[PDB]
Amino acid sequence: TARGTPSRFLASVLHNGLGRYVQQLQRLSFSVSRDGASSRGAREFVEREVIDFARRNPGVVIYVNSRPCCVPRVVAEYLNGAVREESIHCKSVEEISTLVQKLADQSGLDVIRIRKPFHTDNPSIQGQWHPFTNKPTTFRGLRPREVQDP
Amino acid sequence: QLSPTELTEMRNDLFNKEKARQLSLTPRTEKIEVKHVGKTDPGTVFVMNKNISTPYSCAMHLSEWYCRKSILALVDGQPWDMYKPLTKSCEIKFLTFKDCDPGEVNKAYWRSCAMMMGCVIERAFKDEYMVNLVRAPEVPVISGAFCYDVVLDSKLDEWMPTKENLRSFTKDAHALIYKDLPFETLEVEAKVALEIFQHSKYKVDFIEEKASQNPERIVKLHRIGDFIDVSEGPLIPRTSICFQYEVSAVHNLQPTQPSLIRRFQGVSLPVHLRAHFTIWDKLLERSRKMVTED
Amino acid sequence: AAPKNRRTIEVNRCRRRNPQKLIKVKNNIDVCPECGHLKQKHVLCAYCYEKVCKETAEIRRQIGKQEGGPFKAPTIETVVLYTGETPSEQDQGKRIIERDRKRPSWFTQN
Amino acid sequence: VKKGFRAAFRFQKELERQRLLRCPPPPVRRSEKPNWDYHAEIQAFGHRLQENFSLDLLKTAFVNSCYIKSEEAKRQQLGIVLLNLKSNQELSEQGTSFSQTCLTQFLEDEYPDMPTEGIKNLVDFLTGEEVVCHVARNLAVEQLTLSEEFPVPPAVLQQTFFAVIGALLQSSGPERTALFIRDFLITQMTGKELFEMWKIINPMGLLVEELKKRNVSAPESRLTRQSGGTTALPLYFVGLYCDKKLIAEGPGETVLVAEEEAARVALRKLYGFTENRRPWNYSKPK
Amino acid sequence: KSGTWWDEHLSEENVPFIKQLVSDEDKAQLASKLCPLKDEPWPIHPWEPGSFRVGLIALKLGMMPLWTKDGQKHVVTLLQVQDCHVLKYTSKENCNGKMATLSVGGKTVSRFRKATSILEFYRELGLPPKQ
Amino acid sequence: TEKEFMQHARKAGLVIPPEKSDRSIHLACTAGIFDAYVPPEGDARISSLSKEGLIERTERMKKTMASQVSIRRIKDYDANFKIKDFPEKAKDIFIEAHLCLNNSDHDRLHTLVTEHCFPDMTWDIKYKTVRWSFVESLEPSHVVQVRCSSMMNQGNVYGQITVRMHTRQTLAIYDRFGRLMYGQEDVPKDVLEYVVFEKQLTNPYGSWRMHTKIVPPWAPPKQPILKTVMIPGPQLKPEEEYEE
Amino acid sequence: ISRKWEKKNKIVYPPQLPGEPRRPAEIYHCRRQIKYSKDKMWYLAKLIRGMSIDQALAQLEFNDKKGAKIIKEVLLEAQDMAVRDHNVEFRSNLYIAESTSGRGQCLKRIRYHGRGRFGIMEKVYCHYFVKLVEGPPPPPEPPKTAVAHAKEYIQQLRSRTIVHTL
Amino acid sequence: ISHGRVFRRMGLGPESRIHLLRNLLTGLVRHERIEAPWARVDEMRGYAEKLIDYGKLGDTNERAMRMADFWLTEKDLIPKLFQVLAPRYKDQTGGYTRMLQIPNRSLDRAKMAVIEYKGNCLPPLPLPRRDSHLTLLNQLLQGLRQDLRQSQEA
Ligand SMILES: [Mg+2]
Ligand SMILES: [Mg+2]
Ligand SMILES: [Zn+2]
Repeated sequence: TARGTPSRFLASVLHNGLGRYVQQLQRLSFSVSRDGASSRGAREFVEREVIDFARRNPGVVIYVNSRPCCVPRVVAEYLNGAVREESIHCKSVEEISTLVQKLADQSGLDVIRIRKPFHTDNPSIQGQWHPFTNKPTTFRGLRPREVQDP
Repeated sequence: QLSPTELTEMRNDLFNKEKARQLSLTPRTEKIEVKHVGKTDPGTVFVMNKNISTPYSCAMHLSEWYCRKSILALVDGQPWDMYKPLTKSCEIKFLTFKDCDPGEVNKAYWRSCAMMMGCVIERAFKDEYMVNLVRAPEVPVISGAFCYDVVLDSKLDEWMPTKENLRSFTKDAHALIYKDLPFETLEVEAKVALEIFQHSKYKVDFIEEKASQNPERIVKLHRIGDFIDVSEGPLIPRTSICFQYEVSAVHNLQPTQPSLIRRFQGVSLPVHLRAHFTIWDKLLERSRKMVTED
Repeated sequence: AAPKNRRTIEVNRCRRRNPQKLIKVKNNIDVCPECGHLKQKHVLCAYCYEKVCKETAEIRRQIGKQEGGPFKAPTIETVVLYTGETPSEQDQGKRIIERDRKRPSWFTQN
Repeated sequence: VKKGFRAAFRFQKELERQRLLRCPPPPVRRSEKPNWDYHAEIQAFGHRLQENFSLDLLKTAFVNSCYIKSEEAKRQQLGIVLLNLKSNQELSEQGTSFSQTCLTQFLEDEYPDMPTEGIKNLVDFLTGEEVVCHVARNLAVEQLTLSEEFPVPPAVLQQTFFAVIGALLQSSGPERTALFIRDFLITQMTGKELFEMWKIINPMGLLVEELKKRNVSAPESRLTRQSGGTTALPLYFVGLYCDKKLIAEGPGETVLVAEEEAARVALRKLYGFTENRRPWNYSKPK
Repeated sequence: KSGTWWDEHLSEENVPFIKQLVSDEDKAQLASKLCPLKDEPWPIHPWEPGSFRVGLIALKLGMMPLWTKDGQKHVVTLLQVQDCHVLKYTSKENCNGKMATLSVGGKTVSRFRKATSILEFYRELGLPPKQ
Repeated sequence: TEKEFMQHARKAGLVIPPEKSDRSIHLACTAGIFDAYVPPEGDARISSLSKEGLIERTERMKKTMASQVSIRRIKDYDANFKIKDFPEKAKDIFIEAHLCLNNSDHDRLHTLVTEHCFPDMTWDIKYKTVRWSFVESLEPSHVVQVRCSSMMNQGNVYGQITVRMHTRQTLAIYDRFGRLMYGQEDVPKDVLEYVVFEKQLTNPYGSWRMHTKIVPPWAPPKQPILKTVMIPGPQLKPEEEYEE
Repeated sequence: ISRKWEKKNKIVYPPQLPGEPRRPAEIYHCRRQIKYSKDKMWYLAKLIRGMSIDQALAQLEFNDKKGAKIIKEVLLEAQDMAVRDHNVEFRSNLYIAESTSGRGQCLKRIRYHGRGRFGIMEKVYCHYFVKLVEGPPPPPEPPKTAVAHAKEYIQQLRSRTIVHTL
Repeated sequence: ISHGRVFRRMGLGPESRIHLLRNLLTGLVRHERIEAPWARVDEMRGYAEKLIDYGKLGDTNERAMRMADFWLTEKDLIPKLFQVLAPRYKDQTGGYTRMLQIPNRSLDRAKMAVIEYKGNCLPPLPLPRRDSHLTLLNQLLQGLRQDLRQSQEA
């Protein structure tokens, strides 16, 4: 580490879920290879899985660039502007289906230490405690051993 | 009638207006060969710009020591403000406080310190009183003090300053020294100068006297920031030059019945000629005594 | 006695960069009114002192050409004359040292 | 020299990253970067927000006059068919007006005790250049914006976010469009105080005018609590008493700051914009 | 930003004048305190048991022998009092102590080698500085 | 502990390469002009008197046998060459050679100018930004003088064609830091400079390239610079004294 | 070896616009392989760091260390280099922006000790780097005053939250 | 502890110290001006002052001739002391020499000084001069003086 890394407070993007839920995943860019054993699991994901995944997520634009490459990667871009790059090198179809779905569920905020597991903009409803909260008032607001009308 | 706080607003506009007119009169770029004639660096030549370059700029070419210690410039045997643009090619020399015969420098410093006192006199008294500056008597330096005649409202006909009031004048003078303001010199035609001081009666009379002396009939104008005044002869470049400054006393000139003229006296010493506490107290006593020009 | 441990650069910077170790600015510097060069208030000008030694050496070389050997000092006074000068009224019966050069302006005839 | 290729290739990649950090490149538009299809990115924009936009209208909501004028300059240099593209000016005027009249209605019915000057300053904050541009840079409105300069200026981006509302207004109507303003613009004042959006001066002189409208005697200021008066860290609680009835009480370091905060506390109670106020109802209208 | 001393900028003619000027002032200042009982002195109380009076500040001259009437020899030290004056007085309350303090100085020194805060203290006292 | 620095450098001359070498340095351009040209005083006045200039330019070439016989030589090595096209062709070279200074296109500048001229233009502006343009042309150019070299001086022959130009130009020179150094980019000014060209006739791949600029003693002073200058005096020694 | 300091005077900035402010001139200069210690030279480069060109030359002219005469020679030739090549109008309008020392290529000789023992001594060398900037020396930072201390302390008392809660 | 010690410890001992001071004094009488370390000159300056006192006693006084014979290694300088130097300072009773500090020498950065006999035939040294009487500060004091003198006469 916490001391060797940064941190953030729990938050959301544009108060998401308050009025309506908006999927933050905005774009998916796959880079598979026509030939290459590293991309075998990525090719089978493009034949049967990616098409059904786009039907469920119409707000996500998916790009499949088939080109020569030794390490296939999927790049996820989010509304807030964050970009997360991941490798699907030598991964089965089931492993790539749970990864892509994880990307769709995330918000884009940095995956770092979160200080508190809760966040509220209105923590108090009866008044935040202060020293005089549970103290009684005295007649004429006098202080300890204060001579009045001297 | 114009208010005191808005009377200086126009005097600057008229001053700046004429300060920008002369600059436009000069061609885009014209060169002048300024030759240095002194014991140090003999033969050096400065290829400067006309109506823009100053003696101070010529010293910046040489060294920082010339700049700090060059109080006044001697151009063709005539003293020249260090921030005054050079109009034609000519021999140049630099003057310092520590010279064999620094008579011209002493006069300039003595005149500048008087002008500084005039500025603090126009701000100390309330806005209800009419403070009208008269002139700066050209008293010698051996007299022991510099003076600046002033007139006050009829209400303050018998009011005499106290020790605490004289101290406040000094705190206003040192506050002007801390701003490090440069004396800006402007040579204008007498007719133009009358317009700026058309509101003050005493200044108009002084300007007319200067016009008669010179066939060209040009009057030198000096201003410290916003404050503007008419003075005779060159002045020092900056206010920071004066280290010790104090107004000693105020004397009422006679005859008082026709008009009341108060004489604010003072004494000062620059950083280059700093004095000792014990010696500085001796100079103040002499300054408190009234001085009369020859 | 040998060091028990190695001293770190943090400890060593604090010893080396202590104000006592640092060089102190000098405020006694000023300009020579004659040549315009720098000098200290209590020390002679190196430039003006150098031109006095060049001329003094030339005069001492002429003195040797007159004595023409060791243990030959005179029992009278000595005077230095330049091109365009003759023995003065008080410079009578002295050892005149002729110098083939114009008299320096700073060198005032007494 | 050691034989191998994997470590050298891997070391070149770290050098590139190091070089980019030392000399980061200038930002560019997302359209210029690879993997971009404008027609596919604009359809997802609507589906993402669950709205039945009209493509013909939505494409003109991102076209700006500055981009049209520059697009012509490029053709003139090359001598190159006329363009029938329309700007978003008309669409922006419709959305900006509808938004100002819909936000007002929402606020005028939620806080009926707030004056018009306060409701106007709130609408000028929710439709402000700072708030509208934050919502636009998180809804993919700056990526589709067809501007002449990048990054898109705030004013140009503000004019493009209201044109999208004008396109939605024509397509889905006011009822469906008012929910878009409640879910994206009304949610920008949740954890914010009244006088943090509506900045005022001399709140005590404003409270005396609201108490005259209600025929209430002028308030009296008094000290309820005090601590560390002589110290550099004091605490005062000033209470406003109308007819010997406490209406507000505020803290402060000085007696003047506390007297000003108390008046601010009373104004929040008068207008009903307290912290204790019940949250805005986002539930689907019945 | 360079320091200065009292005779750094003075000429050959003013150095003797300044020296004699400040020298004559010290004489007049010291010859103006020889009548303390006429210059509005403070009350003179008598001696009571348990009273503590002021002391002096002298200058050690040297040593000299001294014989008594019994024949025994004693060596003594010569302490000369020169320019000793009372500078100020602090009451018991302001003293923060059981007693009350009286300040005394000795051996007049030059005014050109003292601090401004010290010079002004003597200026209002009408005395030259003390070592 | 016996290792030292490998410092054995010695200073030699570059004037000539190793002697007794069959290979020799091949030079494409001459160093200087074969016959100095002095434009007659008052030619600047004749700029306004365009008709007199036309008369004089035609007369001078016809009257100067030496100048009229040099053209015969330039046509012995190049048949398809006219004199009523070079002055129109020189404008393209001149203009195109001063546009290579703005973009620092030295690869093409060698084709336009000679090796003797290239240093003069580029050396001073190596770390400076130049913005030169050609606004308009006032008077047509004229081939004032043509003169060829002595036959087979080194086995090669060069021909020089002096051309007079009178046109407006715009020049703004910026220093290393982008600060204005000389000239004004807004206002053009009249220029009257005689440009000289050269071509190695013997070389089959030769061409006409700028050689130098004739500077007449009666030319007006150039534009003044923006900044100020200090020209120090003698830095005398302690012993030596200053003299008027 | 690295010689990047000499390549910094070759960067050419684009012409400035009419509204942009005057850009100060920067002049880089150095001297390589000085027979002197970088630790001893560091005390001289630290002295003039931030000074004016004319004030630095005065302090090095009356210093007894050998490095003083070497730095002063580097400053004089950087001063002329500025006005002659880098378009600096006034030679006194310069101040020392950067001044430090570096280690140079050093040699190794043998120092003989008693009892047939020996040490390895190194003939030390150093570099000196200086950067001149057109303009007056930046004013020194005034010492922190009591008002700033109190203003900072109260700001820390106002930034403290309730920790480990909602 | 060195309280009261007026003489320095130079050379290789008391005798070597006198021999060092003797070689500097002998060279000062031959040339009338020399440059040497500041401490060694300040220590010899006293002997150069008292040597003239023996030259004023005359060459007929045996005691005075025994001092010069010892303190002047070159014997051609002994007549110069009694016949040239002493007559020169006949009117003066003291201050025969002037000592001035000069820039430290380059080899060892030692504190240096130049010493000479007043009245020599050598180019004048650049002596330090006090500020002119016509300066601002000195004119303010000259005016103060006049008044104090004028009031006293009254
Ligand atoms: Mg052995
Ligand atoms: Mg020893
Ligand atoms: Zn000198």
